[PDB]
Amino acid sequence: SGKIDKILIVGGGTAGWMAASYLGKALQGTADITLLQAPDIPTLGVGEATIPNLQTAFFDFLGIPEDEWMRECNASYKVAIKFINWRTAGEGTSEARELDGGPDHFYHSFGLLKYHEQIPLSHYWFDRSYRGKTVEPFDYACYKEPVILDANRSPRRLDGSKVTNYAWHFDAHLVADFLRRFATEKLGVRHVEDRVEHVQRDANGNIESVRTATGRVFDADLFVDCSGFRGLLINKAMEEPFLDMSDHLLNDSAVATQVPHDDDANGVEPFTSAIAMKSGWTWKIPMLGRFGTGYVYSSRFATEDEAVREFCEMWHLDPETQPLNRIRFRVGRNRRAWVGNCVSIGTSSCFVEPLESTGIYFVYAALYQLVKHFPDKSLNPVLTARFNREIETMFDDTRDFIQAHFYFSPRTDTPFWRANKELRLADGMQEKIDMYRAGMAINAPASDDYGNFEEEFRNFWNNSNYYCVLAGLGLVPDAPSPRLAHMPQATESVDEVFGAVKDRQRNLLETLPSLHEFLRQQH
Amino acid sequence: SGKIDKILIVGGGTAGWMAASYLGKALQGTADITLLQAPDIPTLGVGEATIPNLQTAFFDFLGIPEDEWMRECNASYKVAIKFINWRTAGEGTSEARELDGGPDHFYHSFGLLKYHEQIPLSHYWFDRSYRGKTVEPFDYACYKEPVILDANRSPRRLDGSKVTNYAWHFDAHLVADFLRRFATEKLGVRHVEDRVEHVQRDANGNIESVRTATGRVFDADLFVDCSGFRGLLINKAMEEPFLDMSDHLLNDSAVATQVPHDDDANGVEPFTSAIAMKSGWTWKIPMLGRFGTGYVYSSRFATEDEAVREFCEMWHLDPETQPLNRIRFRVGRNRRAWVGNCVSIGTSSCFVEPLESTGIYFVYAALYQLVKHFPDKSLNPVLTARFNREIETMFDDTRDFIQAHFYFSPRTDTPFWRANKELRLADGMQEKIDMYRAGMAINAPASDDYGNFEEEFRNFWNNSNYYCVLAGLGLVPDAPSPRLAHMPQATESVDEVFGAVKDRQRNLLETLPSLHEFLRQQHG
Repeated sequence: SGKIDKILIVGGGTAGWMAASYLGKALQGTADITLLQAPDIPTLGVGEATIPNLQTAFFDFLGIPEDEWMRECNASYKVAIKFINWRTAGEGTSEARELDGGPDHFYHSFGLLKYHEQIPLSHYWFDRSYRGKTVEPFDYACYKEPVILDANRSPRRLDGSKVTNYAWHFDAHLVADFLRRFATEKLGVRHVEDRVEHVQRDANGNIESVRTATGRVFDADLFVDCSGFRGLLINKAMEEPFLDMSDHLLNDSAVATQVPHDDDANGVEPFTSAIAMKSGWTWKIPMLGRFGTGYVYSSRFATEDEAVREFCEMWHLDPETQPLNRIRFRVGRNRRAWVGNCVSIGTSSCFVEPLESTGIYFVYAALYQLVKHFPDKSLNPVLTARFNREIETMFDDTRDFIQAHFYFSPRTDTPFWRANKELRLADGMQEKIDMYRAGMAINAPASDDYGNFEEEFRNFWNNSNYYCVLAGLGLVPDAPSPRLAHMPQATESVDEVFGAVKDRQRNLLETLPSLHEFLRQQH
Repeated sequence: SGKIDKILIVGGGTAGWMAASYLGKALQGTADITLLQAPDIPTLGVGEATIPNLQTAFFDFLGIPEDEWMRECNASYKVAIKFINWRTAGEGTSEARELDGGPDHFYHSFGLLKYHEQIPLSHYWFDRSYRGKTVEPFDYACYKEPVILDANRSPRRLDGSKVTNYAWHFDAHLVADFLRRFATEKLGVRHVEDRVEHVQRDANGNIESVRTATGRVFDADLFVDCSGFRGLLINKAMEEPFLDMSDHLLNDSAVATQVPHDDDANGVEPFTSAIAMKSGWTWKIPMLGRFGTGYVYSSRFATEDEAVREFCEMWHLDPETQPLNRIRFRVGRNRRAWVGNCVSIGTSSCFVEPLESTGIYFVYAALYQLVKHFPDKSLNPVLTARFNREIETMFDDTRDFIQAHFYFSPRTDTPFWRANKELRLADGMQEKIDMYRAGMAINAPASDDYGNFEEEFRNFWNNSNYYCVLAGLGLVPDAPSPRLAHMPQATESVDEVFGAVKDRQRNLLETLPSLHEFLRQQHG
């Protein structure tokens, strides 16, 4: 026993330096931290989309202002994820097809859903919809974001004031470098360039040390595995098994690239695009002067060649000369994230396709859970088990949520879209759906007011999130919430709360600058 | 599948009238409600202890201000529960024995546990206690309440401002009366005084109608059972099994009464007392000029007569002339609270000894869940199942918390106390205990700031509650939270926090009027 004196982080990508920075800040001056990383074959900056608490739960914790890291990571703004062509049949194209008089898209934005007499606006929307009182989509009726996003507006006025919740788009490599400099320079984290040659464990199954290719042996009390999909420590050394989640998620591959973009001519979209394809979907992450894009697909329904072709044709790129990143993912999670004195953080722990921008979130959320369940040398088993429970539900809930994007799509045009309907939802997901169909809110927020992590983490996917995606795809309740028939005054008075959103939509549309205009001035 | 048009409440006591008022307010003008109440012999006003959200979740929902109901119900103020003699051997006495150079008591109050650098003050306390940097009890070090309660101070100044969180003490019969007037006179709930003699069910097994002794028949779309331990609808008619849980709680009985009290000479205690006995514990609920008291015991360890003797002797009452209520109750909950078109609310649904003042809470908490999961005539199975799940965890968590009060008592002097140690905690409770011993908080509040029910129902028993009774009884972590050894700046500044509470204790002690003092005014 005695406190943890030394920590060794293995792996130096985004997760590695995020861990180095978070732990370095949390245990400042009370633990010696070293990170081991060797040169990997370089990849293109295909983009990363994020969520609001990246600032409040991560950069704020580090004491780094939004403007400080944005400027050095050449970041752009994200207000939502625009889902394109998830309800219509056809080829993989960047242009939205037509559906019921308008483009086939729906937004899942960050804006929150206001209550009315203790009930989510979603329920009132559906009540009117079901009774043929409105035909307006859920997102446009309940959020002000869609209208201003259709016009590529900025989430901030030129004077800097914020009008909507938003997150970021950026090249992950730049953030990693920014953090590497911050950790080594400001937090005293020791960076060592070496390749793991051997991991020495003891009779208790814990890691004693790791010997590198140069012969240096690194011993520590706690080992953090940020080696990525390889899982050098957690899977390879500790032999912890990985749980393949292919019975819920068919997508396991990707071919991506970065495309130059003239922002002066076309402007910049304040949102991540999730473009439905024939055997998966494609992301478009707008940055400054370019956009990252990647086709996430299922190797079971498309060969790598076919994916490359579909992806390149969609963007009018030459398959033979376009610099491409061909990736095969390890989808799922370890049976246990933390075993013995080895904690896995990042993709070494778990991974799911970036359909809902959880990649970086999974890292700082887990780091928050590690510090909260921080052990000493006795390694109390309870801290470890509880940590694993939080990680396990964090992932499985996201897994379920994501599967629902595919399971509930109305498309039947390709073998892929049809196969998704043939998979089964996890029992916990089916219950949420049962609830949704019964007119109940799903994990409704206690308040309609991203500032407190514990609260966010505990209620990550809430009623708003589920309605955006579910209603967006077309899945709606079997009937209105029975409680509304007993609230005539409330259903009469909503007309003015739906009116407030319309006014906000109109006023923001006519007063906000374009995202490009705002970026152009800030620069 | 029209909406619910008619609702029949069976049972007209505290739960019955709370259901009538809550439902009448929630469905006002969209449902006809009738309450069927049988005239039987009332009990003595033995007193009810409550929790803060009684006002925010129930009375505020009805639109009834705190002053309006507590004046008409002659209620007093509660700031905490004072646990007396749970750590020392001896007979059942109203007086604290001595332990470690001090009286054997500790408080579990409503006050909030301050966070420090994102960590509950409780953790810093134990860190120092574990290192011999202090010898002060958890409650006195982390709360301002303990000292001003030792002096019977009012939770609010004469000008009326609140200096502490608090709940109420009152005679349940009076509140039920108040709620009956409200429901019948202002909400249109029809009161029928009659006795149930026959309940007819349909082919689906749902309740078709209930016929009374006078031959009247009532029908409805939804039947709420508020008949108490009898479970006339849910258990008898619907045949839903009641799940006894004496494998977690040994107490199944009580001898109770109301004792006159000289407030002018003794003042009024702003707390409920839970006095450990030889085969149970005794509550003391101070009201105006009297205090309700009752001895909760286990029939397998003490005879009814042994209990009345023990109870009377501690309060110096005469067994032969003191009016006494002798009760035998079922401890546990129905396998399902809501079945078909029958919803059980109150003790018809579940019951656990009043050691943590959850009786009335179980009623409005359940009524809140009922309205949230309110159905239409199709009775969507999903709404019923979810409701049932909320009630079941609402109850099981409390059952567990309460069992902990007995399980972790150091006493070994009687068969009763030794017997509690041989029972087993439920897996969930065992996990919580493991967490606690590891220095972890348990269901820590997402914030250190009772106004938002949904949030409270989820985090009902939080870290401060567990520490108050667990540490109060003497169960503390195996070692300080591992994280504190990595927060020298935090464990340095924390002392400021402790000094701040010691300051507040000081001021409030010097400037607060006695509760009696404030009470006289609240009425005159």
